[PDB]
Amino acid sequence: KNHFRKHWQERVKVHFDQAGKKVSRRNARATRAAKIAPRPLDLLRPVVRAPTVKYNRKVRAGRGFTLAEVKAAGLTAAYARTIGIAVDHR
Amino acid sequence: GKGTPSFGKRHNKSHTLCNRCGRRSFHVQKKTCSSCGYPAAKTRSYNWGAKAKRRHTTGTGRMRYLKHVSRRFKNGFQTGSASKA
Amino acid sequence: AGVKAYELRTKSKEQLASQLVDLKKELAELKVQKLSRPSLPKIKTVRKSIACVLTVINEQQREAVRQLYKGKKYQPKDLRAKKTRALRRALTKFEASQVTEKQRKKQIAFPQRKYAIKA
Amino acid sequence: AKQSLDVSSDRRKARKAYFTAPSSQRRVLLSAPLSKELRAQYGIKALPIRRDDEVLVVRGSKKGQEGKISSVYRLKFAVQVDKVTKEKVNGASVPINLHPSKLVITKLHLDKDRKALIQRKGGKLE
Amino acid sequence: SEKAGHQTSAESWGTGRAVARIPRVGGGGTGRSGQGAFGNMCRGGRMFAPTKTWRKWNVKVNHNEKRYATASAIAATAVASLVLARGHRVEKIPEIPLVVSTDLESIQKTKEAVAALKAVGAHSDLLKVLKSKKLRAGKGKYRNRRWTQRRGPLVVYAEDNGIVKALRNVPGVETANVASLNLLQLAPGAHLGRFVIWTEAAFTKLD
RNA sequence: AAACUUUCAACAACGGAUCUCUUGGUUCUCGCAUCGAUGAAGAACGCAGCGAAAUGCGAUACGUAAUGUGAAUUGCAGAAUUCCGUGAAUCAUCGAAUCUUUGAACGCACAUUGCGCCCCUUGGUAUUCCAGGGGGCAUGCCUGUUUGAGCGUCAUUU
RNA sequence: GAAGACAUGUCAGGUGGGGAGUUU
RNA sequence: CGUGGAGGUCAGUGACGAAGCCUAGACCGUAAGGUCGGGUCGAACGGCCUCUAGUGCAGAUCUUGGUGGUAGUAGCAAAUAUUCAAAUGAGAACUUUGAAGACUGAAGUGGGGAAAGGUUCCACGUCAACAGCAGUUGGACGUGGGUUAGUCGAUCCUAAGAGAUGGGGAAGCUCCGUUUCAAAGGCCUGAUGCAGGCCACCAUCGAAAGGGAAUCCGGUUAAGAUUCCGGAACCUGG
RNA sequence: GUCGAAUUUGGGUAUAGGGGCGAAAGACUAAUCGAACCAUCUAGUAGCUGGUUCCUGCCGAAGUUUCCCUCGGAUAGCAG
RNA sequence: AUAUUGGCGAGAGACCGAUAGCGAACAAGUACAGUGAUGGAAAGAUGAAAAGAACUUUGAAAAGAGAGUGAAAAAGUACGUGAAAUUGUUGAAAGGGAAGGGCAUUUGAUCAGACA
RNA sequence: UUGACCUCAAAUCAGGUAGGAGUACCCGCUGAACUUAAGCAUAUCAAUAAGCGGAGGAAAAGAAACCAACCGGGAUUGC
Repeated sequence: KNHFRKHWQERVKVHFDQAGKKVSRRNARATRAAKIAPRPLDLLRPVVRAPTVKYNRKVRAGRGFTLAEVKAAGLTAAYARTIGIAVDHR
Repeated sequence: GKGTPSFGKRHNKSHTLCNRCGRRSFHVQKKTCSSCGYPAAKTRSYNWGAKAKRRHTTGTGRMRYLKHVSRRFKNGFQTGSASKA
Repeated sequence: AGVKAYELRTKSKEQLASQLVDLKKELAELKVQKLSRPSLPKIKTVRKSIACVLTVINEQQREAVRQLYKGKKYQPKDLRAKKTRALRRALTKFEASQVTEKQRKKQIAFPQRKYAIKA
Repeated sequence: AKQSLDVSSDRRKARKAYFTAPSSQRRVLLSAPLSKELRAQYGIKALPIRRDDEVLVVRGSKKGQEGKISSVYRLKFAVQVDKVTKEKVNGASVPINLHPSKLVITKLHLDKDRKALIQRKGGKLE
Repeated sequence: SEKAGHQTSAESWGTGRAVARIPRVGGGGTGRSGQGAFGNMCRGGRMFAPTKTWRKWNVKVNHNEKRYATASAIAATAVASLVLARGHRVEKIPEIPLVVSTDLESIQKTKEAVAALKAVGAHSDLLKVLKSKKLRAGKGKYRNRRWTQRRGPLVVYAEDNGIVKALRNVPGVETANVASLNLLQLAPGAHLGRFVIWTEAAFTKLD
């Protein structure tokens, strides 16, 4: 079963830029680090448990800390964002 | 006869020089150019006519103003005059 | 050979006009000799001198007009920036910096802080 | 070897740049070395050739000849030296299209700009 | 180019038995009119099976296989027999593998490194390079492949204190780290047993 | 035996085939976003001392203005004068000018360098006619200024 | 003046080699 | 076995001659092919282990280019026809002059014109390219000159017809409409700010043979004229 | 054959492709018409005609068994 | 973070190398054909320097023979190297309505090698 | 009789904007056939070819009337 009864040749994409894209990403990261020199370049993320029991056994990183978690930690969501702590209201 | 005698009466003219392009494609009866689309505001062009597009695409002519835009952008569209050291 | 632009810059408008008239007369006289002489390369210098005088006069007039419109809003378009159509219509520096009072208060209260993970 | 990415080792690019270099850039291309005596005097190895300079031929059939430069043919990349000519069949004399890279300068034309250049290049004229 | 050989409006004239049925170019009064097109055997037409960019250029090789190949290449250097057959002037060197003091890594200038290599028995190998320099044969000279030369000794170091830059300019000589040894450098041309000059720190760190 | 047909070897004839190079072509990768009514692209016509084509330029016309290098351009003539220089370059750079008609093309048209209107200035003794020069008159829509219409309609009244 | 809740966008029934695809 | 390239190697060959080509010259292998001798030639190429492919031609009425027999052959036979003397020229039937003989026979092989062609028009020099022979000549080649308008045409007006505008459809490129269901113009002229007054209709293009405001003769160039010069009139705006 | 007319014709205008036109022949529609030309889908579709390029050594066939709108495909055999 | 057969400025390719590679390595979207939408080519190389044959002679001239530059004129503006098809001159051979080929030898020409 | 409010006009009014070219990428509309199924209409070709409208270096989308049924995941986009 092969799906090639279309003009697939017009949509063929070859990732020649794999090395070039990697170099650009590394250069971009360094550029931001220079721009973000005082900060660690990323926001701390929470501990999260996954759905889909096939994966719930493994802990995973979340998008951001909940409002209740931030409040219990002894700060505020607005201050947390400026301090570098990811916040997720959902 | 459809042969050579028919060609004898070929003394009239259907097309004429076009004001916009002057390619001799301005029809007299229709008062329109079949090549550049005159007098229609939009220049006539089509994707199926790849060769036709090249013959009239930008850069084929003089490019009196567009040719200098790159240098001005490189200089940041600076204004004034040189400080002379 | 040829009229120097800086020398002309020190002359007055009437002097520039007189010099232009004299150069035009000289160019006309030389052209009469060109059709007789086998070759008259000297004609090139006077033709460019006329252009230099005209450019100097135009520059002086434009600079005078600029003073006539110095600091006045809604000035002649030709004196305005020639950057490009898109940039001309783009929001100005002040317009792009417009921030609502709510956002101003939010930024003032909680501006981005400089923090490092050291201890 | 090549390190910076702003330069290229492509043969075609270099050939096109050399054969299409503008007259202003061809001045640097048409440079000649100075004699060891001049090197010790001014403390410099080479300088761009000038029409009023004197150069000694050190290569080719005309080796050993010397004279003042007559003209600098930047268009032809060659240099003409006074008295370095070949006689045609009809007796006409034509200059020899020499190259500054094959000649040694014996005396410089110390123009003000040239004087500044020598000092600019770490020279020792004064 | 995918568009090469197809930028024409040639059409077949049918099987009227006066000329081949190859699609002939239209128009007239230009010479090209009436010429065949779109054929692989036709002049100026698209070649048979035009080359495509999605051809498999890179080849995947197992990591364990790569490590095995590197280890095998390393061993050939210590035999002292494959090196001679490879074409390295290791006849007069004291012993194989060659181990040099850690001070070799701290050499600053190229002249000092060249002198040290000459004194440590690499003089013959260094002289082998710069003597075989010959112009490339064939069309390869068009694409910057002009000059070719034989490989020189390979210096292995544990720390980069300037040795890599000192030996950069000397022709044929190459430098590599123990933690980043290359099979291509160790066995150029699929031939094992390249002459390698190990340093004390590099030799100890190999364990 | 000569004449004539054919093969080989040397040389010489259409031919440019083989070999060697290419300011050339094709593919990948990298960095950026910069056309136009403040008149885009394109097109017609002209500009060099000697130029047909290319390129550049637009009656300031293979260029004008400003800055960098400092001794040319070159096929011939010519000028060189600027050669210890506020200065030669078919030089580079380029922020200042010119930028014919046409072209979204914009006074109306256009197989016509055709046919109109407004303002300023000049001459023919002319506000009325003609002519020379300069500045203007295209369509859709937005904010504001002015002048108007609608027993749509309010108070104000005689 | 005549006319007028009638004539005058969406589905459904009829006719439709005037026109299109296909089979023989 | 052989070819275009790549990794390695021979510290390979090479301006005291690389490659290619010619060579009833030779050697090796059953063969694909490899090597050497000589001539030409002028700047890169060579043995071997591997990798790589746009890698091997006698056919496809195969694509481009070039060249033979047919062949110095068919043919250069419509339109009645040329001949003698002189001149230029190296060269003359075709060029120029003189003479003779003929043709178009006014519905001509003449004098003008529109469309068309656009410098073919005239002057000087030339015969390498063309005038299916030839050519001193040419609508050929190289260098120059020539087109003069108030009175001739375009320009102005309108027919078939084309064609915007306010609007009506169309997702849209754009289709319909020429007064249709528009608040659609400035003209007389007085103290030009403001007063009085008539008309009802409202782009534009569309003929060098439709209509039209007006010039006739004489002379003149190598080539222009009713346009240029002499003379004599006419029409329009003032 | 006709030649005082349903005459011939110059310029302009209108009719443009499943359309136009046709005193009507599938006749004309720019030497192309029972459906014009230009560029793209398109290197369209074949159970069909033709071609399919260097050397040597070894081995080495087949026309019958079944099915298929079957009188080109699957299948056993031969054989490697 | 993602796409990019267009524009600008660059770095590279186990890519092609004048019938190849973009149609265009060159005054290429040029010459040229069509009213037209469109179609659409062929064409790189002297030598390092033109140093491009001054000069004598034959010929009207084109050009040839001498002389000269150049390393080369077997580089002469028809120019790097210079193949086959086809053609001419010189040397050899054969030929009574075909030629060409195979085994075999005579005659003519030509040719390599080594000799206590 | 005078001055206002609402609508609608005229302005070569003062200050502005829009057409168009390019279009490889994007955002929408519109939109086939050849071919394939050894015939062919469902279907494939294809939500493609052509045509039309709209901007930028990216465009679009974007902070869930979402996914899950979990010990819950937590803007959008890409591999």
